[PDB]
Order: sequence, then C-alpha cells, then structure tokens
Amino acid sequence: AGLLDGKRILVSGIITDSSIAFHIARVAQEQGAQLVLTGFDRLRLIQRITDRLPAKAPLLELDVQNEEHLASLAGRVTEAIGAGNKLDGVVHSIGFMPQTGMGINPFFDAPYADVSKGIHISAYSYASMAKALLPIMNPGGSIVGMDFDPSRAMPAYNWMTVAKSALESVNRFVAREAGKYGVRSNLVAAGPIRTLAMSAIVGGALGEEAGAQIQLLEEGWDQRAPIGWNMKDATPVAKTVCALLSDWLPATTGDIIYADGGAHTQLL
Amino acid sequence: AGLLDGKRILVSGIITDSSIAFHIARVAQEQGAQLVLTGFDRLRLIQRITDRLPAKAPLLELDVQNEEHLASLAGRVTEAIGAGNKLDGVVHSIGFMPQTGMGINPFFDAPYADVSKGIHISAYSYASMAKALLPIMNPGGSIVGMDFDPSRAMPAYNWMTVAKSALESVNRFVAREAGKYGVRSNLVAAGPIRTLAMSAIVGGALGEEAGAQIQLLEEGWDQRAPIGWNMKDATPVAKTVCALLSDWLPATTGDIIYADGGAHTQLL
Amino acid sequence: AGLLDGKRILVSGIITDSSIAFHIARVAQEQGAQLVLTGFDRLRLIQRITDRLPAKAPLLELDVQNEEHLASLAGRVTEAIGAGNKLDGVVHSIGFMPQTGMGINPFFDAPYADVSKGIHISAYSYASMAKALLPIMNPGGSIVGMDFDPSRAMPAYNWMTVAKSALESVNRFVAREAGKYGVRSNLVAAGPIRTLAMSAIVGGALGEEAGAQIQLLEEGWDQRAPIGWNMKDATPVAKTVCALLSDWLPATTGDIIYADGGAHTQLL
Amino acid sequence: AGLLDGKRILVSGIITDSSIAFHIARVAQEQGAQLVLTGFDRLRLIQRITDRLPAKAPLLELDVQNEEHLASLAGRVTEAIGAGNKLDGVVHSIGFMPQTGMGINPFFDAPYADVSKGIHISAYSYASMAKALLPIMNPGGSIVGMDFDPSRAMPAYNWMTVAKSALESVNRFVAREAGKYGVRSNLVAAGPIRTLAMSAIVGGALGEEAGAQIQLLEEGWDQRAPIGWNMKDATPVAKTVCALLSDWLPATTGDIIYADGGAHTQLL
Ligand SMILES: NC(=O)c1ccc[n+]([C@@H]2O[C@H](COP(=O)([O-])OP(=O)(O)OC[C@H]3O[C@@H](n4cnc5c(N)ncnc54)[C@H](O)[C@@H]3O)[C@@H](O)[C@H]2O)c1
Ligand SMILES: NC(=O)c1ccc[n+]([C@@H]2O[C@H](COP(=O)([O-])OP(=O)(O)OC[C@H]3O[C@@H](n4cnc5c(N)ncnc54)[C@H](O)[C@@H]3O)[C@@H](O)[C@H]2O)c1
Ligand SMILES: NC(=O)c1ccc[n+]([C@@H]2O[C@H](COP(=O)([O-])OP(=O)(O)OC[C@H]3O[C@@H](n4cnc5c(N)ncnc54)[C@H](O)[C@@H]3O)[C@@H](O)[C@H]2O)c1
Ligand SMILES: NC(=O)c1ccc[n+]([C@@H]2O[C@H](COP(=O)([O-])OP(=O)(O)OC[C@H]3O[C@@H](n4cnc5c(N)ncnc54)[C@H](O)[C@@H]3O)[C@@H](O)[C@H]2O)c1
Ligand SMILES: Cc1cc(N)n(Cc2nnc(Nc3ccn(Cc4c(F)cccc4Cl)n3)s2)n1
Ligand SMILES: Cc1cc(N)n(Cc2nnc(Nc3ccn(Cc4c(F)cccc4Cl)n3)s2)n1
Ligand SMILES: Cc1cc(N)n(Cc2nnc(Nc3ccn(Cc4c(F)cccc4Cl)n3)s2)n1
Ligand SMILES: Cc1cc(N)n(Cc2nnc(Nc3ccn(Cc4c(F)cccc4Cl)n3)s2)n1
Repeated sequence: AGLLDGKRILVSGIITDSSIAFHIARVAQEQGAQLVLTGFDRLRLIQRITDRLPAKAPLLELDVQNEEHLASLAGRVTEAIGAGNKLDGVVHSIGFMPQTGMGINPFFDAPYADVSKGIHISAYSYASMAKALLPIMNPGGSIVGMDFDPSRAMPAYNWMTVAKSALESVNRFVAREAGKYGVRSNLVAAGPIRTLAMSAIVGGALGEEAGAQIQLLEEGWDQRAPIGWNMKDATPVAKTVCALLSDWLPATTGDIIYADGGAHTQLL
Repeated sequence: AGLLDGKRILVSGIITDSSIAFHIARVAQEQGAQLVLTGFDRLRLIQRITDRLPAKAPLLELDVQNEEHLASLAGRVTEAIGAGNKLDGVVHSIGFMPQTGMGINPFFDAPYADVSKGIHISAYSYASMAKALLPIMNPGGSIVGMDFDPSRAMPAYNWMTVAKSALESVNRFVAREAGKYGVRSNLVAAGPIRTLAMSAIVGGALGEEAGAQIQLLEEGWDQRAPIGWNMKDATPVAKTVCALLSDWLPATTGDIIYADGGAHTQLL
Repeated sequence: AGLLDGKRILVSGIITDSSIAFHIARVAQEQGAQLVLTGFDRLRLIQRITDRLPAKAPLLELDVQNEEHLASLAGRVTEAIGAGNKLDGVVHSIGFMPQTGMGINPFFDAPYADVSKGIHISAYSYASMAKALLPIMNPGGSIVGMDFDPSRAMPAYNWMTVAKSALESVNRFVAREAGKYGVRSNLVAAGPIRTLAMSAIVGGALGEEAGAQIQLLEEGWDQRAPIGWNMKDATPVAKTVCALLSDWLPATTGDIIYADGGAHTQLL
Repeated sequence: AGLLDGKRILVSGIITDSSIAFHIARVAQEQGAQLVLTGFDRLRLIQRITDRLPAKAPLLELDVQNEEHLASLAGRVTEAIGAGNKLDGVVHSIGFMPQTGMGINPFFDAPYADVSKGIHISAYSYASMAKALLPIMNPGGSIVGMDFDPSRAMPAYNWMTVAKSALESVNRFVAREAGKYGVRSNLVAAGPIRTLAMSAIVGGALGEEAGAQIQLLEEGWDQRAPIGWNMKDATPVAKTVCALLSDWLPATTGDIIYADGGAHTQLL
C-alpha cells in the first residue's frame, strides 16, 4: 500500500500550487494519508488551490501569530478528524521574513520589529504548533519543519538565515518535548525551490542583481550536488518530508535531513 | 507492495543473527527485496545464519582486503541475479578494528599495522565496494554504509572512531563517483547495538572496567535520546537503511542519517 | 610590551566583578589596551565596579534596545577617545533571557514577547553594535562576542540556546560587513561561568531544580574537558577574547573559538 | 616582550623556504622562542634552509614512519635543549599523500598501500609524535598540527582530504592524553598556501586541468573569505600556530582554529 496509508496528517503552509506544502500534501495524499490543512489570511484563495489536490481535505484558519488560533487549534482539528482520533503527522511549512530583513536591503538596516516578526513566524511558531498539536498526536507520530541550511552565511538571505539558525535550535528542544509523547521532531533542509516568490526575484522583481544572485546560488547548488539540483522540482523535497512522516525513520529526532542533491557535502 | 518491492539489493556483513546486516537483510526481504548476500570467511558457518532469514538469497564470499574477491565481485553478482540484471542497492555493513586500537589498550599503544588493517576494512573498503559494484548498479540506486558518530572523541572506541571519521570522508567522495551513475551514497550513523563484539565486552572479555564503560555509554545514550535507545533492538537501524535504499530519500547523497534515538542532538 | 599595547578597545557588559566583561577589561588593561566601557541601567553600580579595574576608563550608557543610545554611540565614543582616534576592538559581552525562557519554566510556556526581548539583547544587538561602531573602527580591528555552544539542546538554557544559535548566524553576517572595513568578527564560546544569574550562594536568577541541573552540567563539563573546567575562573575566557582582539589570529573571521576546556570535542 | 618569550618549541616539517613550518619557525623565533627542528630524508638540504632562519636551532632527523627515530626522539631533544629542560610546544607540520591518492588519478584507483602510507604520515604520526614528546613536555604546553578543512569533499585532494578527516579525529584523542600532562592539542586549518608543490601544480606539472582546479579553488577561497585570502602569504597561518603555542588560548584543546580568511563560514 501507500507509505502513509491510514495516517492522519496536518499540513500547514499552502498559499499557491508552487508552495512546498502543496507538493507535500499531494505526495502524502498519493501515499494514502488523510490530511487536515491549515491556511493563513487568503482562505478563499487557499481553498481554490487545495481543491486541485488529489483528494478532499478540511481547511482550517491558522495565523501562528494569533494566540486564539493556536489555543483553539487542537479543538478544531479533533472536530475535523472526528472525536477519538489523533494526528500521526504535523507538517510546518511556514516561513516569512520582511523585505527589510531578506533581499536587497543592507543587513544592518533591518529594524528589529521586522526581524522579530520573521523569527516569530519562521522559528518560534515551530514550538507554538508543537505545543498546540502534541496533546492530539499519537505515539510514533512525526512533526516535520522546513529548513534552508544556515550553517554558512550567504548573500540576500540575511535575517531569514538567522531565523533558520534559530529554527534548527527550536527543533532540538521541540524533540525533547515530543519524545514525552513518542513523537519525533525533524527538519528537511531543502535546496532552493522555484516558488512564485523565487520566480519573481529571478525575473527581476527586486532588480537585476538580486535575480543574478539567485541564479548564481542555483547554478552552484546543481554543480556541487553529486546527483544535481532541479529548483523547478519540489517532488524530491515532498518525498523526503513523507519519509520522515512514515515509520521508516523511527530512530531520528531533533535532526536535519538534507534534501539538497547532496550539495552541502561538497565544497566545489 | 513493500518499501523495496522489485529491488535487487546486495547486503554485506552478516556473521551472526545479531549483526546489523542480518536485520537489514530481514527488513529488506520483508519489504519485497531480492537479495545477494556477501560473507567474509566462514561461508558454511554464515549460510546457517542466513538460512534463518524470511527468504532464500545467494551467499557470495567477499574479503574486502582480497583484490581477487573485489575484481570478480561484479561478475559473481551478475551470475547470481541473472545476466541483463543490475543492483538497485548495496549495503556495506563491514567493520573491524583490532583490540590494540579499540578497547582497554591505551590510544598511543596501537601499532600502525593494526590501525591500517582496521582503516582498510572499516573505511577504504566502502570505496572498494563502490568501485566494484557501481558498474552493475542501476540509475536511482543507493549505496548505504554503517557509521558510529566520530565527531567527538569517546573512551574505548579510540581508533575505530578515527576509522569512522575516515569512512565519513570516503562516503562524500564515493557520492561524487556514484552521482555519475545516478546512484546515491549515504551512511546510517547508528547508536550502540548489542552485536558480537559489544556483547563480548559487556560480558567481561576485556575485564570489569571495560564492560562498565559500555554499559555507562548505553545508559547515557538512552538518557540523551528524546525517544530513547534500545541497544538490544537493531530494527530502527535496519528500517533507516531501507528508507535510504528506497526512493523516498531521492535528493540525499554524500550524507549521514542518524538512527540514534536523537542522542547526538542532545548534550544532556 | 603587552599583547594589546596601544589598542583602543570598547568593552560592554560589566555589571559585577564576576562579569566575563570585567575580566576581559582587566586582562586587556594588563596587556596595554586603552578602554572605553559601556554599561546598562545600574550605571552607579557599574562605575563603582569599573573603579576596581587596574586603570581608569570612560563609562558610557548603552541600552542596546534603545535606538537613540545606538545612534549617539559612535559620537560619544569618539568624544571619549579623542577626535581623530578610532577603535581597534569591540567586545560584545551582552546577554539576557527572561526567566520564562531560561530555567525550570516549560519550553512551550515562554511567551514570544519574552523570547523576542532575549533574542534582541542576546543576538540582534551584536549586529546593532557592529553597525554603530564599524564606522569608527580601524583596519585590522576586531569585534568579539560571547557565545554558549547551542549546537546540541540541553536542560535549563532553553531559549537562551535558541538566542545563541541566532547569535552564531548574526556573527557570520557581521563578518561580511566588517570585512569591508578590514575588521574581523568572531565569537568566544565559553564553558559555564558563575556570573550574576548563574550565582548559587549570593544573588542569581538560578534556584531550586534549575540549580541542581547546573551543578550536573558543571561536573559534566570538567569531566569532558581534557584540561578541565573551572566555572569559578573567567581568566581563560578573558585571555581568549584578548587573543582575538590581538593581531595573532589575523585570518579568522565569522568564526567561533571555544574556550571550554575542550568539552565540546568529547562525548564522554 | 615576544609572544613565545622563553618558550622551548619543537618544529617539524621544514623541507623548503616555502614550507608552512619555515614560516612557523621564523615567526616563533621572532617572538622569542628557542626552537629544536626536525627534518626528514634530505637533512643536509634542510640545514641549508634553516640556516636562513633569524636564529640558530638544532636540527634532528625524524622519519615519523621509523620506529627507532620516535623511540630515541625525546632522548635526542633533551640532549639538544639541555638536561632538566622540557618542551613548552610541539609543531606537527608533516603531510604526505602519493600521487595515486591526490591529484589527477581517479579516487577509486588509489591502491590501499599508498593511502595507508599517506594516512600514516599525515594522521597517525600526530599521535606517534605526541606519544614520544608528551613525557618531555611541561604543564601549560601546546601541540599544534596542520589541517586542510575536510568536512566537505573537493576535487583533486581525494585521499589527502580522507587523511585530514582522520587527523581531526586523532587530534581529539591526542587532547585526551595531553590533558593528563596539562598540555593542549589543536589543529590549525589553513586555506591553500603556495608552497613549491602548489606552485608546480598551478604551473602545469600534472597538466592544465589540474592547474585550473587549484586556481579556481584559490579564487573561490579569496571570494568567500570576508577578509580575503592570499595563498602567497603564510604569515597569517604562522601567526595562528604561534597564538596556539602561546598562553593566550589556554582553555582550547582537541579543537580546530581556522586560519582561512573566514572562507569556511561563507557559502558564497
Ligand atoms: N523556496 C525555497 O527555496 C525554500 C528552501 C528551503 C526552505 N524553504 C522553507 O519552506 C517553507 C515554505 O515556504 P515556500 O517556499 O513553500 O513558500 P510559501 O510562500 O508558499 O510558504 C510559506 C507559507 O508561510 C505562510 N505564513 C506566513 N506567515 C504566516 C502566519 N503568520 N501564520 C501562518 N502561516 C503563515 C504563508 O501563508 C505560506 O503559505 C518556509 O519555511 C521556507 O522558509 C523554502
Ligand atoms: N554495533 C554497534 O554498536 C555499531 C554502531 C554503529 C555502527 N556499527 C557498524 O556497523 C557495521 C556492522 O557491525 P555490527 O555491529 O553489525 O557487527 P558484526 O560483528 O556483526 O559485523 C561486522 C562484519 O564485518 C565483517 N568483516 C570484517 N572484516 C571483513 C573483511 N576483511 N572482509 C569482509 N567482511 C569483513 C564481519 O564478517 C562481520 O560480518 C560495522 O561497520 C560497524 O562498525 C556498529
Ligand atoms: N556565564 C556563562 O556561563 C556564559 C557562558 C557562555 C557565554 N556567556 C555570555 O557571556 C556574556 C556575558 O554574560 P556574563 O555571563 O558575564 O553575565 P552578566 O550578567 O554579568 O553580563 C550580561 C550583561 O548584559 C547586560 N545587558 C542586559 N541587557 C542589556 C541591554 N538591554 N543593553 C545592554 N546591556 C544589557 C547586563 O547589564 C550585563 O552587564 C553574555 O552574552 C552571556 O550570554 C556566559
Ligand atoms: N599548502 C597547503 O595548501 C596546505 C593547506 C593546509 C594544510 N597544509 C598542511 O600543512 C603541513 C605542511 O605542509 P606544506 O604545505 O608546508 O608542505 P611541505 O612539503 O613543505 O611540508 C610537508 C612536510 O612533511 C614532511 N614529511 C613527509 N613525510 C615524512 C616522514 N615520513 N617523516 C617526517 N616528515 C615527513 C616533509 O619532509 C615536509 O617537510 C602538512 O600537514 C600539509 O598537509 C598545507
Ligand atoms: C529559505 C526561504 C527561501 C524562500 N523563498 N523562503 C520563503 C520566504 N519567506 N519570506 C520571504 N521574504 C522575502 C523578502 C524578500 N524576498 C525575495 C527573496 C530574496 F530577496 C532573496 C532570496 C529569495 C527570495 Cl524569495 N522574500 S521569502 N524561505
Ligand atoms: C562501532 C562498532 C561497534 C561494533 N561492534 N563494531 C564492529 C567492530 N569491529 N571491530 C571491532 N573490534 C573490537 C576490539 C574490541 N572490541 C570490543 C569493543 C571495545 F573494546 C570498545 C568499545 C566497543 C567495543 Cl564493541 N571490538 S568491534 N564497530
Ligand atoms: C549562557 C548564559 C549564562 C548566563 N549567565 N548568561 C547571561 C544571562 N542573561 N540572562 C539570563 N537570565 C536568566 C533567567 C534565569 N537564569 C538563571 C539560569 C537558569 F535558570 C538556567 C541556566 C542558567 C542560568 Cl544562568 N538566567 S542568564 N548567558
Ligand atoms: C592539504 C595539503 C595541500 C598540500 N600541498 N599538502 C601537502 C602535500 N602532501 N602530499 C602531497 N602530495 C601530492 C600528490 C599530488 N600533489 C599535487 C597536488 C594535487 F594533485 C592536488 C592538490 C594540491 C596539490 Cl599540491 N601533491 S601535497 N597538503
């Protein structure tokens, strides 16, 4: 049967059909999973997109910055999957950093209010989500988050790299808490993916240099990667999240699995 | 419709039914894989152990230190799986370090001839095996090897830790070579497993202190592991090797997946 | 004759004579450096403590959360060292995490407002300080910050570990900026030291079950440390900051130097 | 006075006036150290080179592969520095990998006899040297070895990268032993240095493709390094070894100090 056959999985972070979460949800559904989806702000738009998934799935509003949304989350999920049922998987595919903190603006010019908003959404919310959903998770369960290797500095990513460094630390502590429930907590450090936003930067939305920068990053990534890297294909990343959601990585927690073509293991 | 259905996989390193390779072979077979097994010396003695696996599998002699064994290996594998057939997976579960380099003997007292024998078997042979089998491997294939996290020094493991540090480097270069074939190369860094040598030291073979050191390591490993660690259970390790042998980790190469209960991510 | 002879160095973070910055200031002064000191809140207590240093040094108010304090900082430093003079070194020995995010309070119960305050002071302010002081720094100069190894999760440190993970990332980006000035940026990852909040008999934000855990950390640190760890001696840490402030580590930037007795390199 | 004033230091690995050890020996002597030098094979030539150092220093024969040379080493050093005197420092600047294991030959084609020779000289000998000299070292002493970051694979370096991975592991264990003597053990991970052999490759000794590979590595290194990288200047590397030989890094052992311009901390 499917790799996630009979598993109830919550998938957050679908905004467009280019979203890494859209591919995670598609592959999970193809693999037998029953999903609950969470969306933020543009809920009629998210619903129009989630309608294109292989199967029907409840859509729940979740702004990770809203305390009431988090407090009611477990209650709202239980109502959607049915009383007496628990989640076997949670996918955090949420990330945000204002333009002041990521892009063409100098590193020193990012106001802390902006950096703090980005760290809240990109790092702290991994713990928020785990706090809310662990009480309605089954033993053997899995929490997966999305990472972009922050171990070395790079142009443009700036405070998003700082936020991913914090996310990596948050994951290690979430694992400590999750373990009390028999639940694993891990990250998928993916190589660059051509989402709508990335296609817009490459296209010059923020100028020729920011575009050239992303194309240069992508070129070197495919070059270093012993098996190559196709930024236009999120399926290898989606498959890796599903591997972690499955029972096939049962002794891995507080960790990072690199779905990057093996680029991080090569210098040149 | 198991995880490795229709896959032809070579599994090296079975000596007892406690061997990590025995559990890898058992889980792979349970998951629909057609296996070729390689054994070191015994063969007749090894065959009686492989006979206890869920299904029949050809047993081939392979001493990684013997040049003729490696030269003839691909030819012998092809004969066993049938002309026109190729391997989809290779499992290197081979390791050895003489008592002089691993145990109660001081680190400075290990003669280089002994360290060299251990490095040959435990590290260099990962490249030797890849060299021999990559020409008879299919695109999308996977080479998996066994590691014991050498990133920090520890008592007793001494030169076996040094050998694993070399193994980790070898795997990153093997990935470069394997990529030319569409093949991934990765290591499963396992927590301590009660195999032949481990059960011997615990049992008192190198005295009361040495046995006590291993029991203390194991206690602390389970303590650190947010999901715990059972050194008497190789199934979580075997399942992880199968995840890497599958098509569910398609963008991971030259890497290390930690099947250690998440112990390496926790300080205390 | 001294290691920092003729060097003008700014030292932040003195509150008591137990403060790592007090020892950095003392060793730097012993080594020929001319200092400018920055203090926060209790500027009367700070002045009396700084009066105990081997030599006189101007004391300037600096709350890293106050925008005006940062905007006026370079101007105020220049006034103290004399027009036409620039800093050769900058020491960031600033850290803070509320009791909700560091201690016995559950990890999930730390409100983001508290975590954000801690990340602002402990991580973001390293960039804030570099932004303010780099325009008044000389080529060959050095920015040093204080880190506590966050690569593995641990009890009690909780969100302070998350903040140090962010600090490490901030340092790599600050190095990029500093390099444009011929200035190096590095962190000193110290072993635990009994400073104001760490205090067990007189003062301290550490009490009851948390105090028990920090005692287990202490003993563990010294056991792991091949050269031992004295939590009551900040001199080895102070000497390491001075090594980075000197011209003896001229090719090291965006890095971490561990003054921890070597504990981080040992498993057991 | 000098950074190594009154310190008795053994310096190995001088073969040409371009050798990293020649610069280490020159800077150490400039900084007040009294040295003992060890040379291999071409001792009349080594003497001619070492005659160009700022001060006279005894030259001792030491082939790290010769057991008698190691057994007699401490005795021979004591005779040179005078009875009752001990070394305060030891510099291991020894490295070798045959052309089959480093260069233009395929990674899989390196015979183990060649790899074993290279690992013996480049990694194992760090432990051999420490075994021999620790009994004649003073508390507070320092053992320093030379490294080239092997954490990521790269073209051409092949089995030398594998040997450096082993060296890094050896260092962590040597630290455990050294600590019993109050002696620190660390490695200096240097960026590429234009030694005679490097100038020969760049110049086309192993063909145009190999030259271009080295030139490309060096170009990328200077690019990533926030403070740049001059492969033609060994002084920043020599100064870093001296910082470790001094009393200014007293809490650092079993570690790696990167004298690489900060390159290893930057992706691009
Ligand atoms: N695209 C890449 O190259 C890449 C690489 C590695 C990791 N990632 C990470 O993958 C994740 C998904 O990003 P993506 O590339 O699919 O882009 P995306 O824009 O499709 O996804 C990010 C999601 O975060 C959601 N979000 C933002 N603020 C929120 C809030 N307050 N509450 C709830 N949801 C909120 C958005 O609605 C969106 O659905 C992010 O964590 C991102 O950092 C992306
Ligand atoms: N047991 C643990 O705690 C642990 C932890 C991490 C990694 N590992 C690694 O897992 C692997 C398997 O070891 P194990 O623990 O299952 O024990 P094991 O004793 O059952 O297996 C090691 C195997 O190596 C084989 N071997 C030795 N020399 C050989 C040679 N010259 N040619 C061919 N084969 C040779 C032996 O025949 C044996 O089957 C090793 O690489 C080991 O280092 C073990
Ligand atoms: N003590 C340890 O075990 C240890 C270990 C590793 C790193 N460190 C780090 O060393 C540094 C120095 O801390 P310490 O241990 O000497 O203790 P400390 O309490 O004496 O020093 C922390 C300093 O931060 C200052 N500070 C707090 N909020 C501030 C603000 N808003 N603006 C400006 N200054 C502010 C305080 O006034 C104080 O001087 C910190 O960054 C700490 O995280 C400490
Ligand atoms: N040049 C670089 O790009 C670079 C970068 C990082 C590290 N390193 C390392 O720095 C060290 C110094 O090498 P270098 O580049 O200055 O070149 P080098 O050739 O001048 O020095 C290497 C030394 O090893 C000695 N040696 C070889 N076999 C020996 C044996 N059996 N016994 C004793 N000595 C022996 C040689 O005589 C020579 O003095 C080596 O460890 C090298 O790996 C070099
Ligand atoms: C790790 C990662 C990668 C991506 N795309 N995400 C999701 C995002 N979350 N917040 C973002 N905000 C911003 C501010 C500016 N940009 C555009 C831009 C850039 F300037 C430089 C590089 C890439 C991009 Cl897309 N995106 S992007 N997370
Ligand atoms: C990482 C790992 C674990 C196991 N079982 N292997 C396979 C081996 N290959 N050669 C070995 N040789 C020897 C010599 C002595 N011992 C026993 C011992 C010890 F003294 C100290 C620590 C642990 C052990 Cl098991 N094992 S163990 N590799
Ligand atoms: C890495 C480090 C060490 C120290 N002293 N600092 C500076 C600080 N800044 N704010 C702090 N605030 C707090 C809240 C509670 N405590 C006490 C406590 C604990 F409960 C558990 C562990 C350690 C400690 Cl110290 N300190 S500590 N940074
Ligand atoms: C880490 C490091 C760098 C250097 N030069 N050393 C010292 C050496 N020890 N043995 C060496 N042997 C060999 C075999 C072939 N080459 C030439 C060559 C190459 F093919 C590829 C790259 C660089 C060079 Cl120089 N050097 S070089 N250690």
